[PDB]
Amino acid sequence: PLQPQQPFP
Amino acid sequence: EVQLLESGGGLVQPGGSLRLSCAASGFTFSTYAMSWVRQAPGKGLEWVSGISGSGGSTYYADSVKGRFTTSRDNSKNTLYLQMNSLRAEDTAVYYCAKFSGKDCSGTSCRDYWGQGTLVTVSSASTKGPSVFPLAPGTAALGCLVKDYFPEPVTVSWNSGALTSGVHTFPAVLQSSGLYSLSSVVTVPSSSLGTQTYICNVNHKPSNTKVDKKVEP
Amino acid sequence: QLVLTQSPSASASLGASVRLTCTLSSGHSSYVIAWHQQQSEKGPRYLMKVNSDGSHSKGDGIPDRFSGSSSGAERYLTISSLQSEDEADYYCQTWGAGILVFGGGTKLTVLSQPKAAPSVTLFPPSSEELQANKATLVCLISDFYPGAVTVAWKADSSPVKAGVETTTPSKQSNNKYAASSYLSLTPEQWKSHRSYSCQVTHEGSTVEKTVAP
Repeated sequence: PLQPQQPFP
Repeated sequence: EVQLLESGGGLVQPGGSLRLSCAASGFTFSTYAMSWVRQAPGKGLEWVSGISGSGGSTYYADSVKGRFTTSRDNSKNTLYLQMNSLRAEDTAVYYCAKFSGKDCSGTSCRDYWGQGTLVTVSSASTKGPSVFPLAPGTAALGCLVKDYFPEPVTVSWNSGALTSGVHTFPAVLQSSGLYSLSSVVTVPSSSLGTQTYICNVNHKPSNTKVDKKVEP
Repeated sequence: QLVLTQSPSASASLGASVRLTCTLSSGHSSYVIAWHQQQSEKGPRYLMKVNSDGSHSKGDGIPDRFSGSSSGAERYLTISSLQSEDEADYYCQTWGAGILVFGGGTKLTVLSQPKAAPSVTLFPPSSEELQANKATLVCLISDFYPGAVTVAWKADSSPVKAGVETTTPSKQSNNKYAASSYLSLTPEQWKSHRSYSCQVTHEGSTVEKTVAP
């Protein structure tokens, strides 16, 4: 769970 | 608006290497993470790699990890995909893309795609096509683009002056493994004696560029 | 396991509505997805994003008849007053920490567009090809619907199977189908017959064109 703001920080 | 323009696709032997480029414009490139995506013939979209805005962090699908490397130049505003140890199953159209995720607001949350470039990994060598004219109140004339490998070929007529009534057909893949296609344009019969018709054929994998005049 | 589940195919009538479904795997019901459209033999086009509260973020020039919606772990794309151009593969796409994930895509078929008979053009071998000691007959077939066709070649009046290669029909930019059939001959076979014919059968009707040495 918990989708990040951006996949590739 | 945003434009992503790829180049560098082509034919490579198994075990060989190739680098793809994606020239970006219309936004501050260095602000956004960039991705590569691919699509094998007749299959769905497959994620390949991502790279952070600064270039400090890279991410790869397990199927390419250790063979493909992504980098970027934030002054040329260009994204790269360096392929080594290529395999037959890496054959695909490769797309650069900008996925905005969330945290953005309006149109800044849009995603964008490059136009794609075909990468073919094969032990077969390139062969350029032979171009033959298809002669002659309306008349159909054309160009047969015979026996080439791999895709693609581009065909224009009179260097882009003639587009109306032009139809370039999808290629047949013969049992020999070579492609052929044809392009046809319908023109007034009265023009045959006065207007010259030339099909311009380009097969970049073989450095073939042919301008074939089609006469009655 | 972050997975997107899409049915492989869907269909609806021209002018009607369709809703495509994207399912997020358990534990990811809060995730944002995006819809991308890919017409056959083109590159993808971003449509919009869909989070839990529905919402959008439409790409430039995406019509109002495209909308999205959300309910639980499922994400929807609804297309109203379907047009022929809406025939395409629709991929949902999402992301997690350090990865992108794509669904398998849903190919949408828009049924009951107008039936159309094929236009046929048959070209003989060019003199240049014959001087290269080869010969190809080119039968070009376009503007037909639906995309099922049968091509039969005749040398004089006898059927000919050997040396025939035909493409699978594919829908062109006029939303009708096109195909081509190639008959490879030696120059001597070409010169030894009075004529060759390309016979195209579509919806029980047969169009024939003939060329001669």
